[PDB]
Amino acid sequence: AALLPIAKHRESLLYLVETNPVTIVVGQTGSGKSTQIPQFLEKAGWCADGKLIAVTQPRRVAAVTLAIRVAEEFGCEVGKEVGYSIRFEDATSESTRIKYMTDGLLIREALVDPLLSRYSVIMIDEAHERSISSDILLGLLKKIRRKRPDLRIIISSATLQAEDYRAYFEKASETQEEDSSNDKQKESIASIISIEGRTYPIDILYLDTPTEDYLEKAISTVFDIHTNEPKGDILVFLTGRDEIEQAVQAVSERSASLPPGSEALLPLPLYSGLSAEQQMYVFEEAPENTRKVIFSTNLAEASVTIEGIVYVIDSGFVK
RNA sequence: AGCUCUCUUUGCCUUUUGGCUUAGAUCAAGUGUAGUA
Repeated sequence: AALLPIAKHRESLLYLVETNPVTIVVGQTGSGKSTQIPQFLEKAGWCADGKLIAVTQPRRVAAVTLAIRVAEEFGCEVGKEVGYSIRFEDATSESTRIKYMTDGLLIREALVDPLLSRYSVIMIDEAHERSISSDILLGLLKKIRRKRPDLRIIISSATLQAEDYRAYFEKASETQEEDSSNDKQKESIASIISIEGRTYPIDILYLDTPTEDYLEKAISTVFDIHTNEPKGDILVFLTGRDEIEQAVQAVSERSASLPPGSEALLPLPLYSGLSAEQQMYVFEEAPENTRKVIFSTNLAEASVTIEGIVYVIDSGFVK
């Protein structure tokens, strides 16, 4: 946990969240923002007054997995110190301080608490995913922050459009223009803090011509990169369930015709409505003299992180 | 060198195709999905 770049800038983000009303953090998923920032604010002592910290997530399985991960890292049980709430599932308690909430459920709790007086800082992680409820939380937190400046707001930005986020925090309102008569300096209500990540160098390869049928060149790319390059788990991002079904059937039929004595290929699908067995098959690592070829839809992006993956083929289409 | 029973081979066909014409004429077919939880 100490090797994450979020630990090196912990004092800077603590200062910016204690001083500025809103601070926008820029960093990609995997640098430890969502895993350590609630831990950093808890260790700073933002829950000593019985006040809570909340993390507003767009995805549900991602919320559950990050809840159990941070509960394991913190050494605490789920729901008694670090808890979560997804739709019709509220693992929370009075002693719980760190909250991983569905943003839609914080709409439904904004039907309960008007000023959000039960929470100290509200943060929107991976805000460029841009759910509807995240944006309407942004609007209502802007209104409440005009109404109550005591609470704090953190926004996690993937890239430069945080500046546009920054734009959303200079145009506050129009009633303040009547009171804008003094020559005081415009205080930095919104600030930006840099926490980078760490990724290995990745080679990008394109095509000289536009592809004809991305399924057939996807599987032919899979078999060519299996034959040529050394061991590494091949992953492809396809679009929809019938496409992954056709891909796994095609790679199974071609692996039936592969010459013996080489590395075998294990076809694996990744969907949203998977059962426990094949999902665990994807999660468990490749056997001896076997290379996993995993065809995935939009789960391996941010929702569920799979490890030991070297190759990735982009179909260029998302539903 | 018989008579019974058993088995094999030979014989047997024993439920063993009951008219006609322009082969009498004509003959494609419901739907199969599933970014995200």
